[PDB]
Amino acid sequence: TASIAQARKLVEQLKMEANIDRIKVSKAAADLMAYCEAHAKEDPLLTPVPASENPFR
Amino acid sequence: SELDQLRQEAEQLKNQIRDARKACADATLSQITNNIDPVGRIQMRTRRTLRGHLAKIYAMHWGTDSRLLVSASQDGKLIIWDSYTTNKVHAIPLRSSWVMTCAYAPSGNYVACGGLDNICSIYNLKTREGNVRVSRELAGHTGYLSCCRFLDDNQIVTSSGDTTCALWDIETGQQTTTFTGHTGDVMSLSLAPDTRLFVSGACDASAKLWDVREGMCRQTFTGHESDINAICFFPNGNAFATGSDDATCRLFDLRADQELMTYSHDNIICGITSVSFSKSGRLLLAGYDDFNCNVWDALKADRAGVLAGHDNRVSCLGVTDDGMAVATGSWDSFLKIWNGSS
Amino acid sequence: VQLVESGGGLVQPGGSRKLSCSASGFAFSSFGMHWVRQAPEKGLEWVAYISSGSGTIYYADTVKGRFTISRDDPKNTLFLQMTSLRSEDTAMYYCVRSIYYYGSSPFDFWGQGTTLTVSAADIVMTQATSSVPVTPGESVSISCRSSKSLLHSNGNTYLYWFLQRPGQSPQLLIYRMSNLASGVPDRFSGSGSGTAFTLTISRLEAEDVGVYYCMQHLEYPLTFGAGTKLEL
Amino acid sequence: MDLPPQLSFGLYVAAFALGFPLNVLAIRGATAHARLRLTPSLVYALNLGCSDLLLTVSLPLKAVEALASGAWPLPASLCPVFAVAHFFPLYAGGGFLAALSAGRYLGAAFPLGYQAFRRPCYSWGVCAAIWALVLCHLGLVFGLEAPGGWLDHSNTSLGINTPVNVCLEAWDPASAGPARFSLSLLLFFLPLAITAFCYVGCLRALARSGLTHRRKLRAAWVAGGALLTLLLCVGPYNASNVASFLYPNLGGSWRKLGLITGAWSVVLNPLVTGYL
Ligand SMILES: CC(C)CCC[C@@H](C)[C@H]1CC[C@H]2[C@@H]3CC=C4C[C@@H](O)CC[C@]4(C)[C@H]3CC[C@]12C
Ligand SMILES: CC/C=C/C/C=C\C/C=C/C/C=C/C/C=C\C/C=C/CCC(=O)O
Repeated sequence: TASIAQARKLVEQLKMEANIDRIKVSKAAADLMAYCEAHAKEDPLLTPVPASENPFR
Repeated sequence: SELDQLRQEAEQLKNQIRDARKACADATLSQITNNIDPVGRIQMRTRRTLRGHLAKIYAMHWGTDSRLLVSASQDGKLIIWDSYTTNKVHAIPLRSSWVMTCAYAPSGNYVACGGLDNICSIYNLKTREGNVRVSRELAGHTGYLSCCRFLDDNQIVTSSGDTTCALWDIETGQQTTTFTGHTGDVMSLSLAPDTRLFVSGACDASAKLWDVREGMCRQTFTGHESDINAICFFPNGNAFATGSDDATCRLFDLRADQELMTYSHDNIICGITSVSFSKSGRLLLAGYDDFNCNVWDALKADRAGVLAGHDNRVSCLGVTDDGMAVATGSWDSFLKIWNGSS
Repeated sequence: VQLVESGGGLVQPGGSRKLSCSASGFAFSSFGMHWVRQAPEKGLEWVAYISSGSGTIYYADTVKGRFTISRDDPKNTLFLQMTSLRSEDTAMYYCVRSIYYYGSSPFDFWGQGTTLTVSAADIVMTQATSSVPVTPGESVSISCRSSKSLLHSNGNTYLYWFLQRPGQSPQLLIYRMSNLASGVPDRFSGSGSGTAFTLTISRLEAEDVGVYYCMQHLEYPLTFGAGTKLEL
Repeated sequence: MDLPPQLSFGLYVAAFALGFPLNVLAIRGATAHARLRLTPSLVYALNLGCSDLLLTVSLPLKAVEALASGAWPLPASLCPVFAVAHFFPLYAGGGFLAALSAGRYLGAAFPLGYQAFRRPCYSWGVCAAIWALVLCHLGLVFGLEAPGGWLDHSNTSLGINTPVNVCLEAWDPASAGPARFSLSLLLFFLPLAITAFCYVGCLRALARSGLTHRRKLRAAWVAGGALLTLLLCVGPYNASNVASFLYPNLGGSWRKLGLITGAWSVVLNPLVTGYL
């Protein structure tokens, strides 16, 4: 029977998935704000570049 | 008997993971970003119009150098554009005119194509003879090719319509790994920035995250109600967005294993066709079926400017490696290059 | 890939000739063709170039109105018509292939060439040294200088460095001063600042010997360098 | 047999009051589909629409002349330019409709063959031929026989005699008759012959195809709009031109009445083109 083997692999999958170092949602949100704030000046779209620098013009 | 108790155990496990996801969600991402300044109105101009195709465009992919893009059309011609000068560097004639995806290798040496022929052909641009010829016709898929991407110059992970994604070896031609677990046709994949992970969207409204080396699905984030017409990764690789056919975008999280925010608005009722992220990840650009392409703030869920001037369904979308430009290819055989300016 | 040329011999001045360049081993119709001459005991000299599909035609001012370059696609053969010869036209004429697109490598392959013996503004390219004694195992810098800055607005400075082996056709080494040609060892390196153009060889071996020619490609007519010769 | 100068002013601005609102949206309706995709029907609608706009601004300049009982209060330098501004669209509009109805017949009689040559570039060339052949033809009849021209040696301007102040209102009947007749036989009647032939060609093919009761119903009207313009607006005006040829003693009031109907093409042409 292939059903038992599939179920065994599936339960092993969730077992190995469960044991992960999970941090709080607030920590991930703060990391996202830090990423989008430090790299804000380096984003051509969020902060438009001067027309001289803009390669497409 | 035996299958009944197995299905009961499966249902109990699904309930367990659902309540675990609910408990681990202390709050939602919408309330957390209620104090950050909004991105504001964003204006994007049609810097270029890469005309030259004689039929609808079905895919595109930006090169690593953020200058060359390859596009595939129902005319059967794989064109590689020089987006800086709108020059057609190569015009590869496909064996089968039906193509639904294309890709540009990270090294830039190879480009991929595939479609209703279930063959993910790979062409070698850099050759001594000076022309472009197919190098390895990867065959073995039962369904149509949907979206195929290259991990490296020897390893390419692909997605077919046979409910199975595959990882191929160009040098040999056989599937190094086969990914199974989807109960519907898979439409698109999105490679992680660090190349260790990759997700895929299927016709069963479920996006699954897989592993290239493990060979088995790791997480099955499931919040959508309709087929995922395309999936895409966050720039940091810790999240992804799944587009869908029910006119809504969802930003899932790898670590949270649950939906973080839902992008929708009343007046849009046309399913998303393609989704891509900006370099900083703040702007989530999606190509809709109402001839538009809305630009949502990935942390606020407010529409910020639209690239409305395209006259037909936006069938493909791509953001440059450096985030300098955004390119959309519609069914009117026009590739338009866009960027933000004041 | 291979280019074979024929039509050499002893011709009285003022006569007519026909130089034929046969192309085999690659897609001729998609490759632009150049003709390069080399006077004996002198440097290379440009003659003419014909674009892919006969679309555009250029000639050097020295041979303008006298010599004409013509490609033939179905028979895969390039042809240089030849008339009104003079004693200065005796040189080693080379058939040169070059394909032009973004990231391409023009001047990548050179034909064997034919010997021609005749009986009886433009960018000026200068090299300070003509013969550099050297021993294997060290680093060699070759100085190339240009009358005007080759750097363009697009960000590409068009350098082309060639190695001419003794009794052999010159071989492309570096194009655009930074991209290494296919089949060339990694030891070769180049640099430039818009006026001072240099080529560096990381370590020396017996094969590194040869006359080195630096090229400009901002605009036509094409002009060659003085010719830096390396000897042991 | 009556035409008060005020009545001519009233009828002329009536075309101005109706032609102007329709023509601007006619090009707007045409340019709306032009950006999307260019097809031969767009080009003939745009060229007819643009030439319609050219005529629309000409009516106020002609209307004031009507109040003056034929006099020309405007500067005499404008009259040669006004000749192009008014008389050219009267003949340019006739040419395009024949070209437009030529496309309809080709589209319906041989549908597979017409898909091969669907490119608008062919349409522009035929329009360019109408652009040039019309401009050349009145260009030749203006240089040769118009007052102040090659035949008329006088202090009068290249396009205007001044017995009492007239913009081509006093061209001698001796030469204008044969001169206008060349306009009638070439620039109107042969386009009318093409349109009449191409209209019955469409109706023959339209019936054979399967439509939702539109084979000889909805299609008949729109395909007949091109012929309706020629026989109703430009017809009576250009019928007077041939009338003065075989009947040189016929009164000129009929031509004056015809010019109103000829100038009435500003209103009804955008109505029957169907691109509003
Ligand atoms: C003998 C006859 C058929 C020859 C006619 C040739 C000339 C008059 C035609 C042929 C191609 C034509 C051009 C084709 C396309 C355009 C673009 C359009 O936006 C304005 C008119 C313009 C610029 C046309 C002008 C007239 C043109 C130059
Ligand atoms: C007003 C806009 C102009 C744009 C450019 C077009 C024209 C250029 C010049 C062309 C020369 C034309 C000359 C002839 C003009 C009209 C003559 C009309 C006579 C009709 C005779 C009659 O029926 O009484």
